[PDB]
This record gives sequence, structure tokens and C-alpha cells, in this order.
Amino acid sequence: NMMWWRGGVIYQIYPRSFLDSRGDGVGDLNGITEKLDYVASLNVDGIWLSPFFTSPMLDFGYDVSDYRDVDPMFGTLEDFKALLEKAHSLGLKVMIDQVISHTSDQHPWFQESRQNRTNPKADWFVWADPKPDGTPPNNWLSIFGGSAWTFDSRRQQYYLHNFLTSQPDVNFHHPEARQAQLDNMRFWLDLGVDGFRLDTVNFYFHDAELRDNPPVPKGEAKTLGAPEANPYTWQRHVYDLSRPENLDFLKDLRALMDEYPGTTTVGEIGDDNPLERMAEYTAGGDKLHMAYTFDLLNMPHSASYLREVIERFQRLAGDAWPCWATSNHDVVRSATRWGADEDPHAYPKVMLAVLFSLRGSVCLYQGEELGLPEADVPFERIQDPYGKVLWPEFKGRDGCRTPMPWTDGEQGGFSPVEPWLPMEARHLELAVSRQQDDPNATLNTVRALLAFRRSHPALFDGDLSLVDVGDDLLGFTRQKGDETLLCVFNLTGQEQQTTLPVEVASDLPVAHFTATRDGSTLTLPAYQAAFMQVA
Ligand SMILES: [Mg+2]
Repeated sequence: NMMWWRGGVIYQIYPRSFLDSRGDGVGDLNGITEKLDYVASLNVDGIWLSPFFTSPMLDFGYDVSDYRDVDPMFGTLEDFKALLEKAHSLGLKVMIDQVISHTSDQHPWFQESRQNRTNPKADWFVWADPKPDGTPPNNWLSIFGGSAWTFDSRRQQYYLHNFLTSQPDVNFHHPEARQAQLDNMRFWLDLGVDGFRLDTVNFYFHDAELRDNPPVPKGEAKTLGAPEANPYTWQRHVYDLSRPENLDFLKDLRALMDEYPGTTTVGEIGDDNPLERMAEYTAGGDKLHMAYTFDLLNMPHSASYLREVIERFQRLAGDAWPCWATSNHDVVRSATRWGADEDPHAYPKVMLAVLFSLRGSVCLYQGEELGLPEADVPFERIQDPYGKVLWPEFKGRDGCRTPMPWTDGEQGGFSPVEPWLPMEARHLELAVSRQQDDPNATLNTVRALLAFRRSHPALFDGDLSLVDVGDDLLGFTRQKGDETLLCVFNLTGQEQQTTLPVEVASDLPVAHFTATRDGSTLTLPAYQAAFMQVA
């Protein structure tokens, strides 16, 4: 089953906030291992672990100082090997973040590189002379605030960092640096991991000519990957990322993956035109296997919007393959971001039915299966550096990173001490223990939906054809071989009725959804999904 990834459903675990088995208030690897039975019970096909590598934690793991080891607060490399073995014993694939665009400034490569202009690693990061006036080489901005360039007195040069000052970007124009990153990835492949989530995958190359970005014209939409309050959104990102050279590197990376049959990659795209970049990066069978974008990670969420995304994607490369996600550790939890003005119990169920019915692979974020709302983290508990630069207009990402509620008890059973981010009180009522045996809880809707998805080949990788069910319903067929299903979703809080545009052979009940069909007339109460076998 070497193509499991092309349609598979992956559960994203954010290790710091999953389960603290050790007792310091931070989630760790043994905590994950303890809960792998729960993960398998979701009927997902695998997991993706956010970073657990040695890190000063200034960007909570995305600032890596040793690519081939586990940070002591998460445990050890043997703990990882044990996690991997247990996941495999349960039939789960294990993917891990690879953060190859940048290192921590505490990474030995950077410690060496920064000493002078002449050392063996001088060119492994992106160094440039100041302008004659002493200022940065160009107008590029860090996503986390200020110039993307920081001066280092040792070299009398600036280095580039798209993110924190402590996250210097690796110079992909330097072949030895690219190869060192591939070798780091091979280390994990040799341990038996099933694949990688590639952080900021389109960022790897910058323009060697260091050209200024043009401004975004007034009245034009801002990028989907950053809050509008961020100055980063005032530029069109043409020279700082998404450069042609990256396509060739993706081929080298794919060649590595191809040496390990059954392994996969999902790239994180952060681009002004993200569907286009995802299609380009995942086409040709010789680059990324799949990638996700911020198209479904932002504010719009109507049936019309979703149709628009699908229509746009269906004009792009026919050999592209998307991974769809509605939540992750970088954005407001979907139950709030999309569902704040909808019924808090019913809406996440139909939203997830949609996610699980789109043509593509799926990433499901920890806690999204519980219908968890965004947490409200008080100012004095804020941890994310991205929550301390644009406050209060943008409050960072801590609200989606609060600890998982295993129980309704003290700290939700997450830790014996006060956790690194506060347990959200509302989450206790929605805890795993509270949903486990409630057939009406979102947890069990998810289990049922994913069991249903598994039972229909059309819902793994079938073609998708939009059908006309009116403006306020989302409807499409999914087809693989002899199976054609009609899928219709009412994402609204009001009943909708439509004539069906295709002939239906039978109804397919799932997960306590309650749509009524009388011949060609389909009635969908608020927040209901309907699946039918097409004649
Ligand atoms: Mg711990």
C-alpha cells in the first residue's frame, strides 16, 4: 500500500501540548506513546509530529539546534524509537516535521558560520554587506516583526531570518548546505519514519540578487498566511521566497524520498498565490507528494467560498495533490475561526464531514476532533513571541496551543503541575473522557465519519465534480471506478431544501446525520451532511 499517503488522513500532534508524562508541565514523547491507542481509535491513518528536536524553544521547537536528537524536555531518541514502534504496531504511519529552512542561532553550524567571513561554514547562511549607510541590504521583513536582516558585529554583515532573529535562514544556494539538510532527513528515514511535514517549504531559496519586493497596491487582498495588522502583508513576496531554484531542490528531495518506498512529504505553503504554489510543487510526480495551504485556514468558510477554492484548484495542474487542513498550531481553532457564530456542537460535525469529503489528503489537528474552541490566554501567560509584537491587534498562536483535555479533572489530566500554557476551562467539559462514550459527541462523529470514508473507495481518492445544489449548500459527486457518491452539506444554521441534480440509487446513513430525501427532493436540517449512492 505504497500510495496510502495520497488520500490518507493524518492527525497532527503538537508535542508540547499533547500529554505531559514527565511532570514539568510540557508535553513529551512518552505522553504521546501512552495515547497512541486513542489516536488509532480516531480511524486516522497516521500522525504528524510538530518538532521535538533539540531547541532553545524560542519558537517552541521550530528553532532547531540539533536535527538528529530529541530535546531533553521531550525525552530521548530512544523514546522516539519506541513511539515509532508502537504507532506502527497500531497501523499508524508516523511523519515528523523537518525544519530545514532555518536553524537556531545556537545550532553549531551558525555558531561556526557567524565567527568571520572565511570559515568553512561562512556561506551556509545568508550573509550580506550593509548598504553604504549601514542599513539592511533590502526591504524584506521578518514575519515576526522588524527587518528580516540582523547585523552581526563579528562579520560586519547582516544575516537573513524570515522568522526570529534567533532563526537564521540556511543558504540553499550553497550546495553543501542543501546536502547537509538532505543527510539530516536521511537520518530519520533510516530510523523508519514514514515521511515528513516540510516547514515553510517554498521559503528555502531567496533571490541571490537581494532585490526589493514591490508593495501591494491599495485595495488588493493581503496574503492568507499572516494577520493584516502585520507589516509583512504590505509587500508582494516575490524575491524573498518561492524562487525557481527551489523546484530543482524539490527534485533532489523527492529522489531521496524515492529511495525509501512508501514514504511521503507534505509541504507547508506560505505564498501570495498558495493554490498555484501547491499545484506547482506537487505536480510532475518528481517533487512534493502533497502540500497544504492557508486557503482553508483563514476566515472565509461559506459553501460559496469552498466552491471557489475547488473551482480554482481544478484549473491548475491535474497531477497536483492537496492536503486539506482546517486547523493547525499556527491558526485559530476552526470551531472558533469558522464556527464562532454557529452552533458550537453541531457545526464542527458538518465542517469535519466536509473536510473528510474533499478530494485530497487531510490533516486533522489535535483537539479538532473534540470540537474545541480557541482558548483565551491572558497577557501574563502569553508564550509565543508572535503574540508579543502586535498585541492586542494580533495575539499570537497560543490560543490553539493550550493543553489537550484528557479528563475533566485537574489540568484536564494533562500534567500534575501547572502547564506551560493554561488549560482552557471550557475544554474540560469537552474532554476526551467526557466524549468517549457519548455517541452524540463530536469525537464519535469523527470516528464514524472516518470509518465511513474508509469504506468507500470514492472517498479515498475519487474524482470530484461540483454539482448545482444552490448557493447555500455545498454539493459534489466523488467517483472511483463503479462507485459514485453524491455528497451534500448544509454548513448553515437553517434548514435547506434542494432538487437533486443527479439520480440517486440509495441513501448512505452515517454519524447520526438527519437529511430527508423524497425522490429528487433533498431536505437538510441545520448543519446536516447527506451522502447518497448515485444511480
Ligand atoms: Mg513532560
